[PDB]
Amino acid sequence: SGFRKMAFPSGKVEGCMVQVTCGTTTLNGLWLDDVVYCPRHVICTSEDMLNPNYEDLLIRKSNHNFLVQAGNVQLRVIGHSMQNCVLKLKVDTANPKTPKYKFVRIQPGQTFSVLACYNGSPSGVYQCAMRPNFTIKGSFLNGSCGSVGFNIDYDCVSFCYMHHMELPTGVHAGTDLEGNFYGPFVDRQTAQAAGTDTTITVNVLAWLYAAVINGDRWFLNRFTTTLNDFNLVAMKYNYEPLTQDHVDILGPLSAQTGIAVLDMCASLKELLQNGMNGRTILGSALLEDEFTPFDVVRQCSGVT
Amino acid sequence: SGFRKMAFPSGKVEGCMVQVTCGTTTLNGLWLDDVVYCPRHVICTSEDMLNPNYEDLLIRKSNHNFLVQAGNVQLRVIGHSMQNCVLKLKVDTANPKTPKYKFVRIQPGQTFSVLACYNGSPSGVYQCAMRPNFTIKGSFLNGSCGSVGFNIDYDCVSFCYMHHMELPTGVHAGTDLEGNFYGPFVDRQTAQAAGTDTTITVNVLAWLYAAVINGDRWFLNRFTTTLNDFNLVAMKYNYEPLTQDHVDILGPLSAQTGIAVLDMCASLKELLQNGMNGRTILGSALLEDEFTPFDVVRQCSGVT
Ligand SMILES: O[C@@H](Cc1cccc(Cl)c1)Cn1cncn1
Ligand SMILES: O[C@@H](Cc1cccc(Cl)c1)Cn1cncn1
Repeated sequence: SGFRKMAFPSGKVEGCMVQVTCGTTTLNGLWLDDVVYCPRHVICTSEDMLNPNYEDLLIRKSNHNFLVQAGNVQLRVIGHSMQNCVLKLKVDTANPKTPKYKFVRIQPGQTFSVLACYNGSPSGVYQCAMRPNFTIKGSFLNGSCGSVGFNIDYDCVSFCYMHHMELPTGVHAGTDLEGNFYGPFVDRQTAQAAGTDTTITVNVLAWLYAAVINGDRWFLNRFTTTLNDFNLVAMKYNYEPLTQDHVDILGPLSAQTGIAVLDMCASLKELLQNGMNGRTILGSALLEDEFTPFDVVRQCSGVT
Repeated sequence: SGFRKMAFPSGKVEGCMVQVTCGTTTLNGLWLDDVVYCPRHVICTSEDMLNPNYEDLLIRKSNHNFLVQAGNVQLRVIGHSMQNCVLKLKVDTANPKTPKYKFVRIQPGQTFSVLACYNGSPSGVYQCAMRPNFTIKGSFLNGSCGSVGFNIDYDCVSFCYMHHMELPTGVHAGTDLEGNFYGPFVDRQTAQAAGTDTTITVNVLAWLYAAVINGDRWFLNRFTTTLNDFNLVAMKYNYEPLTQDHVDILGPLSAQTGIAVLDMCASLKELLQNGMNGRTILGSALLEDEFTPFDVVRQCSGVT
């Protein structure tokens, strides 16, 4: 029992972190097989970041200008190429610590672990969700660029995020491992609008199921609702509309607890309309949306 | 910017996890050098756990009864001994993945990362505090015994906790790596009183400093207080009394923000007496006490 905001064990990812320096700029790179992936803005100076012409800036760079160090070991760069907003530096040595891995583009509302790094050195690991507006609310300081987000399925690391930028609002933006930004963001020092965000309804319901499993039941009521009625309330409170696909994904939790998904929706409707009345759920005084139904099942069954 | 409940990178600890089986019971062990540490209750059956005579149960066990497996590798046990509530199984092979490490007994109110494991396999990592009453509010299911808590200082892992038990209240209890329980707990299936818990005042103030650093400032007011006056409020609200030693540890945060410790205490006094008024601080709707002043500085400066 007990329910915590748990990150995946980061060991397999720590083994891939390297420091990449180009000119005056140092950030983090991900060394998988004989390729090092890093944000393309490693080739910029401060004057370049207003509106960088990345193609022109990269043309002034040669393989020997990219300094890649994996702690002690210096990697020899034998090729470089830009793919979207990432650079791929081919090195002459395959990383001996390369785990089984995939590159995946996660959907908004999905969660992942971030291994925050500085100068190629891991500093901490935390779990977070990709917001519906494609930002993440992380903990990143200057130098954290190139830190990655990931999930693990037994022995396979699915890398889903590489950190690029902090928006003037303090929220974070980055790309998949092919260098495509999540959301409308561009890698420029420019004020950029993040869309209107919403609360991830399916995750809040998954979390209410985790609360019932772990003994927090005070919010359960004698009511039920419909998808239509619940969605009117979700609309008023800036929650994502609930679909049958979300109800379907909650099936295992519904079956385990015996609480029909629409009955949990009526508990969620009452919490939205009434608040928590100074009480808590799993140590939180607000409705938590950073646990997916999969995260709840995984944690409640002890998956390794 | 951004502030998250961050755990240490778990890689160095994942390399030490093993599975230990004795009879019908399997739990986790920590393999450091040529010794495997695990909870002594690995030698019990369900009938034994009401009031185990550990000395007698261990006398029926030989080195060959302790099955230690590090994933694929089977360790040969050449010695066994009980120290307090832990067993030390001497093995014939030093763990090649043994990091630089120390065994430390942490103080109540200090924080650490837990690597939750099942059958010797890491499942997740989360940060938590040792409550003032020596319990931890973790996420542990049956089979998680032997999972450890730790901190890292550059390349040194200080192991501070080994998980043993879940109390009937759903809170968790364990020992230091010498097998001494934190708190009054015994390793028996018996209802056991945890002391009255309090909120870790110094940590809440550290967290209010992290909030000001990261842009959440709404709670700052035009007031100040004294240690005596603040401690009357801390008393009413079951907060730990604040001492000059706590004010001293907050010195760096006070210097960085320019907010005198007693002025932050007046903000904390007003939040205790008035609540949050439906607002949040660093994404929380309650006063967070799981970040020490050291954790706040480390996170706000990007220490690796
Ligand atoms: O925002 C980053 C620098 C930068 C500026 C503008 C655009 C880009 Cl792609 C990068 C630094 N940073 C990342 N997390 C916290 N700080
Ligand atoms: O409580 C543990 C079993 C047990 C019972 C009684 C005493 C002891 Cl020392 C061990 C199982 N467990 C640990 N975390 C979650 N579940």
